[PDB]
Amino acid sequence: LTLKIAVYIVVGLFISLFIFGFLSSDPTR
Amino acid sequence: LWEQFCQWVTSTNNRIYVGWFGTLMIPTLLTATTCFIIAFIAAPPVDIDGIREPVAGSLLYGNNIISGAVVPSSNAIGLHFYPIWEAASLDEWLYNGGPYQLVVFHFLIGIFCYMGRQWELSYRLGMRPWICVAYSAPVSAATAVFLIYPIGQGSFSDGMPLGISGTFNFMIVFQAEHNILMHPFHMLGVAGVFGGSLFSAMHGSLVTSSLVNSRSLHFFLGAWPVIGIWFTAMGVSTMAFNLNGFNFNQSILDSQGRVIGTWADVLNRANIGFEVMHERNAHNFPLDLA
Amino acid sequence: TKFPKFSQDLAQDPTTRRIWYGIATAHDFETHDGMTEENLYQKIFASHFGHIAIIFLWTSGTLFHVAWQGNFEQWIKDPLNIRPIAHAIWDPHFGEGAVNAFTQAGASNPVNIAYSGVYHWFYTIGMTTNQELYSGAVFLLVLASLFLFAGWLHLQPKFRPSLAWFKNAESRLNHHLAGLFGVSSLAWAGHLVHVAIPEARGQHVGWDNFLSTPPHPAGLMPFFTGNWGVYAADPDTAGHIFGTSEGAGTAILTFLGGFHPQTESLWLTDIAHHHLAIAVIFIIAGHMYRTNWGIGHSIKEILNAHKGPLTGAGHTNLYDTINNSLHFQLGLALASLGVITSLVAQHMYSLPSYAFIAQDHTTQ
Amino acid sequence: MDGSYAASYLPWILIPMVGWLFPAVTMGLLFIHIESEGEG
Amino acid sequence: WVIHSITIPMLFIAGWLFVSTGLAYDAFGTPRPDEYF
Amino acid sequence: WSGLLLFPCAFMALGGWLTGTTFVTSWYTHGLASSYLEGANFLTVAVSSPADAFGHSLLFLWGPEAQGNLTRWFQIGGLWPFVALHGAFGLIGFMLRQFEISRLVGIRPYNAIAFSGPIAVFVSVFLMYPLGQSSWFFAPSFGVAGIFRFILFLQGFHNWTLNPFHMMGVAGILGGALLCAIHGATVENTLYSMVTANRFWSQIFGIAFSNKRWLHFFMLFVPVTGLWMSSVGIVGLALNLRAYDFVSQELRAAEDPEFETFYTKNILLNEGMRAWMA
Amino acid sequence: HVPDLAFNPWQEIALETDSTFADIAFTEDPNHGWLVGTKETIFETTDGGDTWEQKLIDLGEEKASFSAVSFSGNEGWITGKPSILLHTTDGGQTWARIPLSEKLPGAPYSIIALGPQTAEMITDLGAIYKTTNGGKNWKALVEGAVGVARTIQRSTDGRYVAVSARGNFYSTWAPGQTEWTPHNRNSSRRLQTMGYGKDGQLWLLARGGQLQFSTDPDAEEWSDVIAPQDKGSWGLLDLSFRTPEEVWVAGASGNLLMSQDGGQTWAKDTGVEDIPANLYRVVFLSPEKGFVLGQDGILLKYN
Amino acid sequence: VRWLAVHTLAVPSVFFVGAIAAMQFIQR
Amino acid sequence: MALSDTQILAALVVALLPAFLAFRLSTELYK
Ligand code: CLA
Ligand code: CLA
Ligand code: CLA
Ligand code: CLA
Ligand SMILES: C=Cc1c(C)c2cc3nc(c4c5[nH]c(cc6nc(cc1[nH]2)C(C)=C6CC)c(C)c5C(=O)[C@@H]4C(=O)OC)[C@@H](CCC(=O)OC/C=C(\C)CCC[C@H](C)CCC[C@H](C)CCCC(C)C)[C@@H]3C
Ligand SMILES: CC1=C(/C=C/C(C)=C\C=C\C(C)=C/C=C/C=C(C)/C=C/C=C(C)/C=C/C2=C(C)C(=O)CCC2(C)C)C(C)(C)CCC1
Ligand SMILES: [Fe+2]
Repeated sequence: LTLKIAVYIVVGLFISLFIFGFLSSDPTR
Repeated sequence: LWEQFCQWVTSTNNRIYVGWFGTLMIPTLLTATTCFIIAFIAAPPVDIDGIREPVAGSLLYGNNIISGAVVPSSNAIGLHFYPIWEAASLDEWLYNGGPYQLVVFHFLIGIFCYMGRQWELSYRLGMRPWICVAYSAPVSAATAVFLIYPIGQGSFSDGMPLGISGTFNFMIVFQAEHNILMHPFHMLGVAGVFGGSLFSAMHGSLVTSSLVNSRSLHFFLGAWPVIGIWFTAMGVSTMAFNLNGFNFNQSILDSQGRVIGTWADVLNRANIGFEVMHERNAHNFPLDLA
Repeated sequence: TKFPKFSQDLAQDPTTRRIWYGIATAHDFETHDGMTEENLYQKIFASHFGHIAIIFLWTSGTLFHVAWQGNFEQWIKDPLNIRPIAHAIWDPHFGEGAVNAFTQAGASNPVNIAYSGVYHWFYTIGMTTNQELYSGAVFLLVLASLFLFAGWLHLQPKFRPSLAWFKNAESRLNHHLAGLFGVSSLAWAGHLVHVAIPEARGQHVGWDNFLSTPPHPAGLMPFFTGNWGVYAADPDTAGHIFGTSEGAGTAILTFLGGFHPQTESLWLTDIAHHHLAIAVIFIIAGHMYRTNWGIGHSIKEILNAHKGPLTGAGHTNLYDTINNSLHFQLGLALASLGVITSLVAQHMYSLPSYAFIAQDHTTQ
Repeated sequence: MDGSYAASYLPWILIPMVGWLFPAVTMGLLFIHIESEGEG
Repeated sequence: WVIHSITIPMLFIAGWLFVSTGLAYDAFGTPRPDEYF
Repeated sequence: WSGLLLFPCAFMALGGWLTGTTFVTSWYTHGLASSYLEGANFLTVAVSSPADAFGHSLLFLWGPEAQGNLTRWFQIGGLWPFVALHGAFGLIGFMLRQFEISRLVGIRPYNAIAFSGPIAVFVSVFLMYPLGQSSWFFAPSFGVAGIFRFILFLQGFHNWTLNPFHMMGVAGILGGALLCAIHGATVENTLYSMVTANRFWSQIFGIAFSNKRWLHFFMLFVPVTGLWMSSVGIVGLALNLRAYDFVSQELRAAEDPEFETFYTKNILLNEGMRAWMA
Repeated sequence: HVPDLAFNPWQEIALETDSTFADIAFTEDPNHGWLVGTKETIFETTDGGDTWEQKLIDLGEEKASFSAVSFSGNEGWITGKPSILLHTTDGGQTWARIPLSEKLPGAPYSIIALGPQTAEMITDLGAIYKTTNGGKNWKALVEGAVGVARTIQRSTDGRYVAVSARGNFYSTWAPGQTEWTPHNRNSSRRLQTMGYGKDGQLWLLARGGQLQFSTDPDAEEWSDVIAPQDKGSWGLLDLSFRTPEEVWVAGASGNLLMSQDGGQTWAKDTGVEDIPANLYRVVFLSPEKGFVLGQDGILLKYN
Repeated sequence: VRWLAVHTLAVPSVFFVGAIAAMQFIQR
Repeated sequence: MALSDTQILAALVVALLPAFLAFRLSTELYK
């Protein structure tokens, strides 16, 4: 069951970075 | 450190633009590529049909590039989500065609994020974002043939096999059980692609000759195949819910009612033949054997 | 005699009354010969598809005739001095005097004068050229074709809905409240923000360039970060001239209230915030009834729970009564629609929404 | 009886059909159908 | 209008009568529903 | 010259089609109602192939066939060779017209070589394949459903998908459509301005087009290449077949119930189609 | 989540083989029984299936996948594709190979022993034969072909049904006819399997586990679509009748579900859900003697 | 020269459409 | 600008399709 948690945190942090980056970029938004 | 990372991500001075959509495009695309290569090399045989007739499409199991493919998930799976952690063991996942689902899902997310990165870069550079509009049609077609059709049919095994021979087999069975040729939307897609190739040839020849409204003409010519692919994707998605093509068989009757039959009946006969790969009854099988 | 096929009592009548009553009881599907509930519901479904397609065709015809024989492009240059034109006149029975009398509104032929007030509506929603009207008419033709084909399709044996599908109140209410009402209102607000307001402020925006023209200078940043007030700053000043960039603000959602000083109508940004807010409220309302996830209310228990010591049984068993009776539902819908239509009239003569429509007294 | 709109000749042929041809055609078709004693 | 007022209208009913009875079937050899076996 | 010879014959090539789809049947040749006169709709109607009893006969009206009888010339199915010949000569007239127009303008006749693709496709599918076949009966019909039936018949009897030439033709058609769409989008998105589009494509894909010359050249030469490869595949079909036949995999799957391939299933489908009509 | 079965009446045995188990058969209750499967694997028990011993056998070609095993009295038959038949009358102590004639249409699929020296041969291509000389002579009851059939099921009284090569339609045959009657599928989704219930009616499993039951002898109309796993989209693989009322269904990843009401409500047997195998066939020889054949040498025994 | 270039297809067209219109009732 | 003759003719041709679909729907509803 460790694999499920591993992939879960991987995708969670990936989408967290994806949603944070758009807020970071001030130009063109 | 975060600010420099964001600046490098959004920078247009980089060798290859990544974009914040790229932060999701790269992992999904790389996962799809890696798992696709692994399955195409050493995938264990998969019982797609659900009977005691396993099918193996890997190269290590005696296949070439033309015949090799990635077998869709087992018919016992259906539409159920089948990740690795939901399997009792890795062998169970391998024998149930899970790599197909993994590759398909990560690759679909990757192409969606490719759309996102395309739009993001077009907006950052200030260029008009119509390249994504054109790119929608192949993406819509891929989603229809990889996701919409399995959902409509109630099984992931009905999707397009990831290969060359599997593609032809899928097209043949699709025609057999759906009559896609008689459907007006495959007709519209065929018209769109043929017209697009025609326009490409005309304009390439004209430019080559001239090489030692124009904008309206260029845009309409470019939009023609995009519209055609949109229509064919719509047709495949409608087919997925059993909205089959035109069935003109059994139509024309004579004075006393006897069926005359047209070429539509011949197409129906061909479809039935591709449906069952042998002869019908009353064909004098051997009466006795030793 | 064959007609009417649905009643053998009328078909055997030797008199001409069979011709009359056959028309009268034609669309009374309940009393037809050998009618079952499932067939009744499916036929009603197809007929409703047909009425929808007819409505779309009628709207398309209005648009097409206005675009073809009207003076829309001339009318927008002077809405307070040019009569809108409904359709051209072609009457061979006319004489010279009638031809001279009816050649009005600057036309070069006999023509009518529109009083439906659709020129003001088309001007307000954004469309300003004849090609836009023509495109709208063609699109509505296509929509009518799609709905007619849908009515044909959901009549085939492989697509005929089951009786249990029709009697699903909770799912119908959820979808028709969150989706039919909320999503349509949200889309209309998006149309007003993305197209109508910039067009009314002079900036031309259409299908060709709406993908590269942000409705607001700050795109999706204040909305997502919670700083919504950014979208209400710099509204349209009192000196704004409709359709031009003189006195035009940049706010896309305001709460100005009152009327535009020039058009004597409501501000477009007010309409945007209004339809957006009601869209949000309707989307919230559409998540109330339990369909397939356990959560949500069930209408039967709510009705049966609101009893009372004075009324006796209260609202018990009303769910079955309303669900199993199409006439009860039709009466409820008709009463609600009549009240809403009265409200539309009363709140529309006093609160005009279209530009320069309060000065056209005949249309009002 | 002329108009300045595009394709002014259309009402010259469309209105008669909607005025005479279509009404008479459906009139006769419906009259035949309602008196059709073939079945009931 | 004079040269076209007669040429067009007659041919429609001409074709209607030509195909309404046993002329086209014998002309092009396409069997009638009776001749079909 | 060639400017006013293509127009008449092609008209007849057109004309015999409509009367070939509304009045003349195939009950004596194919046993089907291939005419509208029986009530067949637009998709169902066609111009049926001639009966196989005449072999490769040109089916001239004045000639020994039909002995000059027009009704016989209809019932023998001479309309198919009639239409095929007239259409082929109309196509060659169009080719010559393009050549002479290019000569008059003086530009290099790249449009002629661009249109050479469809010329080859038509002269191979509807003229050469029946020549290499037994008779005109196996030739494709002139209609909607007839073309689909011909396609399915070729799939059954030749494994046409596995032929590398139809693979190249599919690749050419899809690449031509891709280049057309990308060209339209690029032209209407840069509104020359080539350098910024090159930069955009470099940052998106990795490489771009140095010149509009190369892009236009490639979109000109992709679909014509696909068409020419498909025509060459038809050439090979008439002659000894050449497809990537994997007899070893077939042998392995013949006796091993645990070995199966998509190629093996395609073979099973092909012989299944080939089995149950004669 | 579907309701979970509280009690597990199935005991799991993990045989040390990777051969998928196809069929089981018995002679007498206190007597030996046999099971046949893939890769020329045959297992014989004598205590009622509690323990098994492997029988090893090799031929000139090592690609004999056994499909059916049928025992009547002391006579036994084992049929596998490609064509291979092993017949005996000694309880399987020694097996006589019957070299099938070349003119047999299609690889054999199933065999039923109608008693001593009586057997019926079913071929995947639809051909049906009858042998009464212990394989020496065959007789064709039907002289027709149905094409490639995914699954063929035999009714209690000898009637045969066969799903098409892809589940588009099906073909039915009854004794007394020389042809097979084709019939269109009665479910919107494409068919996966079809069988005859012990009540005498037919049951169809479509794609995505859409179980449907039939009523009346013609059974042209069918009952409402029933999904034993509700939101679960697992595709079921077999349906079995322990009793004409209680029903069992077997699917993937050990998804074994049971209905105490004949299909109206279904409980998930989480006791066998942990099994790392794909259950294939649940056979109920008796209401107490039942066997679930899956994959990778995993079996379930009733108690 | 456009006179014939139109009439050569105009005459057969009007000849045929009348028959096609009559066609929907002859088979009835 | 004002419309063109081809625009009106194309509108008529497009409107031909809903006519056919409505004919089919009416015939189906008559059953
Ligand atoms: C004259 C013959 C002819 C022609 C021209 C066509 C033409 C077409 N058919 Mg068709 N067909 C025919 C005969 C024909 N058919 C016959 C006879 C049959 C019966 C067997 C069929 C059965 C049939 C089926 C069953 C289907 C078609 C489909 C199609 C369309 C394919 C478009 C496509 O792939 O989507 C566009 C391209 C894609 C979706 C590919 C994915 C593109 C993504 C976006 C990019 C992927 C990149 C990749 C990862 C590699 C990257 C490279 C590098 C950067 C790493 C097209 C309109 C398909 C369709 O309608 O599509 C919806 C379809 O499903 N046909
Ligand atoms: C002899 C008297 C007479 C006649 C015959 C007409 C005839 C006409 N006038 Mg007219 N007119 C008249 C006097 C007359 N006018 C007078 C005195 C004035 C005042 C000066 C006008 C002012 C006038 C204007 C201002 C206009 C006309 C227009 C028209 C045309 C409308 C087209 C039409 O009817 O199709 C449409 C047909 C209908 C709407 C049918 C409606 C009536 C039926 C009965 C309703 C259907 C009921 C039922 C469902 C039918 C079932 C089906 C049926 C087949 C059985 C038509 C040619 C219009 C025009 O030229 O534009 C086209 C227009 O704009 N007229
Ligand atoms: C998101 C999902 C969705 C959507 C969009 C719809 C949409 C629709 N359904 Mg529906 N339906 C759904 C799910 C959905 N359904 C489900 C899940 C079920 C099964 C439980 C059904 C079962 C069902 C049945 C049984 C029927 C429908 C019907 C209809 C149509 C009725 C016409 C209508 O209300 O529009 C017009 C009305 C509006 C758009 C809103 C009303 C106007 C508001 C209240 C006030 C006015 C606003 C504004 C001021 C006016 C505009 C002014 C402007 C012109 C200037 C409509 C298109 C009927 C039909 O036959 O249609 C084909 C029908 O009989 N539905
Ligand atoms: C319901 C909508 C509607 C209505 C009431 C009208 C009304 C009119 N049109 Mg018009 N039109 C419409 C839609 C409509 N149009 C659309 C959508 C088109 C595009 C195809 C046209 C194209 C058109 C042309 C080209 C011409 C007219 C003309 C006319 C006038 C002559 C009468 C007539 O219609 O017959 C003639 C017109 C037609 C037969 C057009 C077809 C009608 C549409 C396409 C179908 C409507 C079906 C309708 C919903 C059926 C309702 C059923 C109900 C009775 C139970 C009249 C003012 C004529 C005119 O201007 O004369 C002055 C003329 O020449 N129309
Ligand atoms: C879908 C296939 C297809 C069709 C139908 C088609 C058609 C056409 N392309 C033309 C041009 C071209 N085609 C080009 C590239 C291409 N064209 C392609 C594919 C096609 N091109 C492809 C794939 C390419 C890329 C290589 C170029 C570069 C040109 C041109 O220069 C030219 C143009 O400018 O376009 C407008 C026109 C030739 C006019 C002519 O010869 O006048 C004479 C007309 C004759 C002789 C009639 C043909 C008679 C035929 C053979 C028999 C009768 C046909 C029946 C009516 C229908 C039967 C068909 C059944 C399936 C129903 C015509 C509109
Ligand atoms: C999706 C989506 C995205 C991008 C969306 C983009 C880029 C565009 C979206 C456009 C959409 C979503 C809808 C457009 C709808 C238009 C409609 C529905 C028109 C209907 C018209 C009717 C019904 C009636 C028309 C009329 C006409 C024509 C008239 O002329 C008279 C008035 C009237 C009668 C009203 C992204 C991924 C970024 C985020 C997630 C959401
Ligand atoms: Fe170009």
